[PDB]
Amino acid sequence: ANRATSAFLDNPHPVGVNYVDEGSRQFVAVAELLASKLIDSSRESDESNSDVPFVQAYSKFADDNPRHLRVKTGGKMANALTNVIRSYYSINAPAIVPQVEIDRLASKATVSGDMYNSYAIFNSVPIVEVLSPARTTVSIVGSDRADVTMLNTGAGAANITFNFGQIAETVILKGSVPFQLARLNQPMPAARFTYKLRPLDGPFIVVLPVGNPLVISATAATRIQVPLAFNKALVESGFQTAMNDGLFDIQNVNYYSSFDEFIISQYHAQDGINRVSTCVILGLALQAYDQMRRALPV
Amino acid sequence: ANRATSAFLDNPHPVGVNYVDEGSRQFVAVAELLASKLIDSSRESDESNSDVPFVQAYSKFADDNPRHLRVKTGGKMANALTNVIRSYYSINAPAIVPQVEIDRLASKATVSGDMYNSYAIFNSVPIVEVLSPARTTVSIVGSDRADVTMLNTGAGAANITFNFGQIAETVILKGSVPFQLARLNQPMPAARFTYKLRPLDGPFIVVLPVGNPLVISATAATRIQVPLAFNKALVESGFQTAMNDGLFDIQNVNYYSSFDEFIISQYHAQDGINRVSTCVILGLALQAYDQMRRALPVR
Amino acid sequence: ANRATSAFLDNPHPVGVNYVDEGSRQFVAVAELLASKLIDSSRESDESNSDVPFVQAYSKFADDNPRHLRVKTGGKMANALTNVIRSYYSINAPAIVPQVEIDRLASKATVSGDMYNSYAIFNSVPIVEVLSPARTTVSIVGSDRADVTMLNTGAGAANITFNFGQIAETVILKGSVPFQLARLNQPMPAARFTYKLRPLDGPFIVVLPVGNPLVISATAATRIQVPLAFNKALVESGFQTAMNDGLFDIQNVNYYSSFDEFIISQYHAQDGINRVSTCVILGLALQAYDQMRRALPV
Amino acid sequence: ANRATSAFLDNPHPVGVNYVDEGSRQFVAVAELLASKLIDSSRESDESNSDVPFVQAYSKFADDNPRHLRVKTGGKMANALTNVIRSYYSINAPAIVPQVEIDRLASKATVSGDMYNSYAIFNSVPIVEVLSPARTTVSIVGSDRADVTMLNTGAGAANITFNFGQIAETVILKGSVPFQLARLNQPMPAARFTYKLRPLDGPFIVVLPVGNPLVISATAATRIQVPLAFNKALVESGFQTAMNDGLFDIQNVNYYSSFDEFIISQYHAQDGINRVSTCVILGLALQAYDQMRRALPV
Amino acid sequence: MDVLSKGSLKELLAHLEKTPLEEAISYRIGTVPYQNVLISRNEYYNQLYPDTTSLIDGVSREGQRNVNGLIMSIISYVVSGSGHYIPNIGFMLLRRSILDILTKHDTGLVTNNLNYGIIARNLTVSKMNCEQRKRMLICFKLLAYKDGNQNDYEIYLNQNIPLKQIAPNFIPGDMRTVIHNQDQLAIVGIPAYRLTQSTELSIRDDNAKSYKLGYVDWYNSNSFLRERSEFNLIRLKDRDTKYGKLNGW
Amino acid sequence: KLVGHNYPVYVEPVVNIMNFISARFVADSSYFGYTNEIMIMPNHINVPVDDRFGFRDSPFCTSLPRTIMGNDVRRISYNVFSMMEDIDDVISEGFILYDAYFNFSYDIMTTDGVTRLKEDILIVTDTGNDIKPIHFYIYFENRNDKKLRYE
Amino acid sequence: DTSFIDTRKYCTDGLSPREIQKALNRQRAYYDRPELTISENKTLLSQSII
Repeated sequence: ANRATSAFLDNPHPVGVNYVDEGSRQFVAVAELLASKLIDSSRESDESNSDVPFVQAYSKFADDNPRHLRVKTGGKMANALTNVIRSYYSINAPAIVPQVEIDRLASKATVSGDMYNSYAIFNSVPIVEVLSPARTTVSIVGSDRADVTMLNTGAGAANITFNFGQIAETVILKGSVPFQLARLNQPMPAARFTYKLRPLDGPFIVVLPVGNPLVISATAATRIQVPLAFNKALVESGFQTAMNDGLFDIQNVNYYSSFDEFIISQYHAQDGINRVSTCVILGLALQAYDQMRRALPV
Repeated sequence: ANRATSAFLDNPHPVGVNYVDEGSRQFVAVAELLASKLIDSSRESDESNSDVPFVQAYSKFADDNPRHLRVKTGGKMANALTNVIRSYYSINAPAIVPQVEIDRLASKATVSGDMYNSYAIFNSVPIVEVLSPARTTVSIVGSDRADVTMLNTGAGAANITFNFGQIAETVILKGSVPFQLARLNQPMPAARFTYKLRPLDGPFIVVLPVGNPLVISATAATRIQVPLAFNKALVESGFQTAMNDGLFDIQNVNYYSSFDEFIISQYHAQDGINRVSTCVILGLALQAYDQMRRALPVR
Repeated sequence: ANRATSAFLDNPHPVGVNYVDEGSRQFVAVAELLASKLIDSSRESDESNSDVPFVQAYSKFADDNPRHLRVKTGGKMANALTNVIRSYYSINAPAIVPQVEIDRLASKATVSGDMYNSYAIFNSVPIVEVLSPARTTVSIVGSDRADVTMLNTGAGAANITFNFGQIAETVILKGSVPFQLARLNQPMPAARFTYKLRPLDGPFIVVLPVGNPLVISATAATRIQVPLAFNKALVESGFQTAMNDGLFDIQNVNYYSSFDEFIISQYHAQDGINRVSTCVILGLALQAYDQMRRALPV
Repeated sequence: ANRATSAFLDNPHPVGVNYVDEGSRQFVAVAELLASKLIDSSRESDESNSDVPFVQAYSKFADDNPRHLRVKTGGKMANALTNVIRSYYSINAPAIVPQVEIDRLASKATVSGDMYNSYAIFNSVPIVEVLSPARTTVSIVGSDRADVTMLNTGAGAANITFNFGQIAETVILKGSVPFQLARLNQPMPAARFTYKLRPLDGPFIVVLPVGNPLVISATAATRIQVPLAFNKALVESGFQTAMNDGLFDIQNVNYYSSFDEFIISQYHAQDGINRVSTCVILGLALQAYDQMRRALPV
Repeated sequence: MDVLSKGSLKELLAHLEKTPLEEAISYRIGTVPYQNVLISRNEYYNQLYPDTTSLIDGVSREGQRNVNGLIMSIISYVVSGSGHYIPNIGFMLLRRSILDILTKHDTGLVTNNLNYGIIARNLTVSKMNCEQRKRMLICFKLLAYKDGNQNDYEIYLNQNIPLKQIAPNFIPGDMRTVIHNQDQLAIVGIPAYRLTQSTELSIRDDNAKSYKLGYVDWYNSNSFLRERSEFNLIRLKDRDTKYGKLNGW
Repeated sequence: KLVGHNYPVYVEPVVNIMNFISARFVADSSYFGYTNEIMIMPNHINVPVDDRFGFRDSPFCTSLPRTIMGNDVRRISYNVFSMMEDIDDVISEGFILYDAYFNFSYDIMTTDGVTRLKEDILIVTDTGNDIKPIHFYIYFENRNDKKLRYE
Repeated sequence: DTSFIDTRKYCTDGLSPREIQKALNRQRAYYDRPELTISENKTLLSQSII
């Protein structure tokens, strides 16, 4: 037989185990709140023809008064935020910022570090295993939308097994031409364009006619608990900036195109439940990093 | 040896050279600020029993009081914004708005004309060229996510060169099956699924085994300086509206599926540093156009 | 017979003809004076423990008060100085800065744009031509200290002619081993290490014996009239800064290692006197640019 | 294949790791500021008939009053400045100065700036490797102006590979005779005298004809972030004084001719971005050492 | 001197309507252009300063006896203060205004075949300044709309980007555009800086400085019109009124 | 004209004298009664102090330490300190106030006694926190005095 | 304002921000909520500007 596996699900690296206590979560929540204040102060200062709103907002963030002949980089909070991002990504990171500094920075605002107030929908499509018989070719392309192209060069019809994992909630399959799909040991229905499947039901079997290649378009939605202040638009921008600025350039780690791929890949690992908690905290840390870097480019 | 290129990177048309001074930059920022206030005023008046907030907002924007039995176009500011958008897109578009009118409108609100306050990340992946031997075939499909399908019909393994340019900062390569990729004059590593590349490192060589086709998915991130008020969702929506409204209908101009493709194409051409500055101002103008037209729709 | 020439003396490109009049010359003098006050305002700020001296200096230079949310650029004078420098280098560069803007900026401080009230020494050694007979190799390396390597593979002694132009005031030649040099139609003296000569005297004949190579080092001094505010160290740094920033990036022009080579190469053109005046004004503009950009990096 | 590299680029020794924090950086700035006031006061005292400015300047610098019998050592500030210069050069240096003494001396004055406020241009040319075929010979000599002499004695034209690294901004190449240069795997242009290149463009190939040797002169410019009080003339002279006074005689260290060569060599190494930060601090310390010693020779 | 003092599109166009064509031409033979010459500049050098004669200097030069030469002389007068030597044109053409020659078909001159590339090349445009280029582009625009060559004018501007950036924005048939225009077209005026009585090396700069110092003398002379003091003495025809507009516009 | 004046070459001596005194005022602030940094600590933390003068519980340090008992000392600017809310918990450990000019006065009493401040260190308003005027009642020390040690 | 960082102008026209602060201040007292903070007070009292 043959096996095809989604590219982004291959060997997720272990995440960090530091800065996960209640104090560190408050620090990440505090940083996100004060980073948002920096963006708004810059707008308000621009509309008021004065610099006082930005100076006061930067003083809370950096614990230092701005000066005309000094470089503004965010101060101590910017350094600690950068270091905790490095620690979260890999277990081989040094994790240098001390605990006393974390508590000092976490006391600036009174925000509860609750990471399970709300939820978010992630659109990565998990294809753990596609099993095909001999003399058939199957290729998987895409992460947000998975395009599975199968060609049957055999004499008769072929049976292909799809395994979508047991984590995603709903998967919707659309084919170029109508095709047949059914569960294990179930009757095959008439050919249809669209199928809605629950991955917990079991492996699904598709029938490949010998005539022409068939392409199946897969879209999936998964629910992950996140804090209320989670914004996927800000998180995705923060992920790219952190990768560009070399916060993930530690040896023996995997690189992902987006944050949705990152969180889904570690969700499917053996200890995925414990990994997702750390990944969510990194998402809020990445959200704070994006706003702070946009208000204070370097 | 055959060459393969991205569709959106070809023949970038020249962009406008007018309305790029400090006074003109203030007008676009003022228009964006006043357009946003118009949206919030309409929502506030709809939720209340009085039309006073919308009357004040529209009067400031249009310089005339709103009237029943009238189309509520937007006034002189709407006309100036529409014609300014035309000028930025193409160098063949006329510049008809007087500078005195632009200066008058820029005095309605107080904002800086800073177009370099902050940065934004654009996701279009530039594949400048793919060089393949004679036996193989390569097809490049996609703009936001570029899929390159690679087929080796020859007797032995082939070497194909990927050139992503020098503008993009990071490029992530993900393959359907594990493959090998390394720089020029470097040893090939073990076959692995994903690669992270800095496009400045140089052309990249990928070994193509004989057999089933290999598809590589590429995603790239690029940083372009933008004003702090920049909002990507609003810019992209405004880009489609202007194209639908015919503001981009002019002779000898290329067309793009999104604003991401437009700005990256101009960045990769000669004088790209000079062209992106005008494109950013057009982006902020499109942000104002979306807010202003959604608040006051016209036929 | 082969001939050799200095690399930097080949094909000087035409220089700009705009921004040479009295008002534009006074704009460059004002820009230099005000940019100098910008640098000294930093030391005043250190002593005064406050940014007020810097704010005063920048307000006069830019007509606008400094902001904390904006990167300090210099405003109109910075834009005017940058564009004016571009026009000086090449005749193909546009003259974008209006006259009215130049007059307004020239009225900020009281100066006289006299560029002929002092002099400077320029050390680029001009070797217009070196004529050698057959079976003789001549290589010219260097621009500030030119080393000429001479090898005679022939049977007898060879006569090699030097032409140092008609512009340089003095040239001092120091050989690896004592050698003989004399003017045309003059007898040769005893072998000496060092010769001091005036290029205006005429072409010089040097006797090359057969054997080991003879290397001659040439150092020259030229006097060019410059304004009293001229400073060679600041001008040289400004030349490198402008080249890095791309102010000289324009089609159909030549590129020089230093301002010393640029001005001497232009002086040795077909009509080099016409271009010396413009080159000196470019020097003062570059001196203003180096001070302005070091205080306000961008 | 033959490989030739610049001498000063070979094996940069590790740089010291102490006295690089915010407090220690403030001490170097204060020492530079106080030393500048010392040399300026010494000149005024010599010009005038009374010694008041020197007495006050030395009292502030040395925390004691000058005496006609005792020698002017410079006080504890001179002692601390000497020892930190030793520590900055190599990691094998003792670095036994207490940090409390550094903070005490840093409180004498206050500085309105940092070590990243401005920039400086460094003229050393990095030639990482020059690759040549079997028959050609290449020799690289020079640091301020590299001179590459290549000779071809084979059957036909050869290709020489030039690697200028990725750090330098612009490199200007001049040749004794016109030559062809192009980027890797690109068509060659017609022969010219001078080329302007961006080292990040890639390795450059030079066509070497058979016959008389070709000498290429290279000049490069690099930009490094420095404090606004940086002065290359004072730093370079301070570098020579430190070497003569034997502040750099440590085992297993490399010796450089100029501070320009030292900073470029450290920059062109793994983790060179972190090394230039300490080299800039050392450069400013050498500026204080120069001014202090010229006012108080021992 | 009077033409070079106009600072707005309104004043410049009004002056061209009043003045006749004979002011644009000169009756002094002068010399020929594009000639390498050695001139004497003793305040700076002892030797002779090299330079090149052009059509943009303020000195009269011999010109070609064709329509191309006539247009070059008109633009030279506008951007330099003096014209060329084209005699025996005819009294019918010499009586008409400069504006009428540029934008009216009734004069009888045929200018359709004129090419803007060589005219800009001959009237050396790489040696002009920003104010000089703007005035030349005004003349090109007026001519283009006279013969219906607006499309050719646009293509020429699109080829040369710097010219497009500084090109004045006005429609030759509409007076509202002239009023709204706020370009600065003055080559001489009262200087904010310190203007001294010293020579300049180039022929163009020396002649331009002579016009500048001449305007200061004329500004302070009795021929200047001080509006704040004697506005009631001007006739009603030539008094400044907002209703006033160019004929046919 | 006032701010754009250029100093003449023959500056009158009075201008130099005033420039000298002004420079010494900014540079050597301790001679005139003001400083730039102060430290506020509880009484159960013992910090090394300048013991040359023999004062009892001397409020004078040779330099304000960056570490005490091997622990880094918090540094807060006056601006952040003004807007701080949990000032009672912060003062439970030490902190250093800077970015402001602090005026102090002191009387050296010949007799022995308990060194103390005239008024309380902190004041809180709804607008922000502030430091009350600093006045020292410095007394000389006799180590064997048990009553003053207890007090 | 007395703060050295604040160089803004506080308008004395319109309904005084102090009156709104007192009204908000009393509302929190009823709900047994913490009083308005110094940073929250400064933002409210600086709403009226010229």
